[PDB]
Amino acid sequence: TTYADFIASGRTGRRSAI
Amino acid sequence: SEQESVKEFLAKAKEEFLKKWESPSQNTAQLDHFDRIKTLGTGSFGRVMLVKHKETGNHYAMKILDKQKVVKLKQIEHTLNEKRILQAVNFPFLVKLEFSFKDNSNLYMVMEYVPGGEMFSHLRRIGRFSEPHARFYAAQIVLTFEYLHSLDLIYRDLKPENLLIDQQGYIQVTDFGFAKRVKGRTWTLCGTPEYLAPEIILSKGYNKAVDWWALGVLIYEMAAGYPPFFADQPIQIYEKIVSGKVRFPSHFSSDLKDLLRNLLQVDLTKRFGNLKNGVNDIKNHKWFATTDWIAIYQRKVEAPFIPKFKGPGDTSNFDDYEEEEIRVSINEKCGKEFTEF
Repeated sequence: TTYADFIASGRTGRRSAI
Repeated sequence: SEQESVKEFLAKAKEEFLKKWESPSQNTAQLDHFDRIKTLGTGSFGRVMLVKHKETGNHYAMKILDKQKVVKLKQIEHTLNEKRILQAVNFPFLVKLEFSFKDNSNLYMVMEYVPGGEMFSHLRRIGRFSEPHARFYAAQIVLTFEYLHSLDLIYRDLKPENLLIDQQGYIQVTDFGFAKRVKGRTWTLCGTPEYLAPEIILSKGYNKAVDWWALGVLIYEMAAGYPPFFADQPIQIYEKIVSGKVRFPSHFSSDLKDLLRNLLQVDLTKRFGNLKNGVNDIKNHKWFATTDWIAIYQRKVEAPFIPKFKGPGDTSNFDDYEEEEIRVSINEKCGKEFTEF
């Protein structure tokens, strides 16, 4: 599922500005 | 008539803003007025600490920037923008700047403490928000961008990490590090990867339409539980953003999909918020038909939830962070660069 793929990704925590 | 009332609101709000924009406040407290308690959150350029004012006992959130690091990271003008804009604005959904000052080493912006935590934390924990709850939050951002854009301000860092939940369950936007007053177009590569509009990635000139694109990303993430363009590395995100393709969860309503495709238009000249009727194409969309805009502004709509509160100074709605000292040198650093702060 798309949800499962997001939750296993490296970008589920707080995101910083570039 | 209703439309004239809105025009009059915005005209008076611009008069009020311009007086403060042209004559900014400066040097309105000092460091030894406060006791420092703990770190509330971090960003690319510094940290925000819970502090307690010694005379009043009130708690505040103090953003601390190291002047030498700001210079090294080429953020001087952006930091001057942040403070000049924050001290001049006044809106229900913008955090209040209470004091600002500097010393030999650092710059300080003391805000009202918003105790309910980041929207981010609540969204990740619950998974996703229902459409009525996402709509409640979205309406506040629509009004906030109507206000900011009318003052020639672009915000440029919309994301759940910057949307704090207050004790009445409403939003306060924080972090104006990339906010800028501009008539016409600008070019800086800035923002957060998931939220960048195509025209930023493609190194085109751009305008306030980037904030309306970011609203589309925010509404999608609130209602889905994940962003519309995600990957493990930024470059793969950017490829998806520019492609013109977006897929929606099967549970999204017809009206939500229609609104989101209008906000997530890759051609800025076709994007909602940037057409002849401006913000009214959004406010009049079918997905917002049940929204009472004045009741939202006045904070009279029942909130989806009230954050838990265990007393003044409680930080339970925030993660814990490693603490670092605040050093102040005996010698002044970067005085000329930050004269106006």
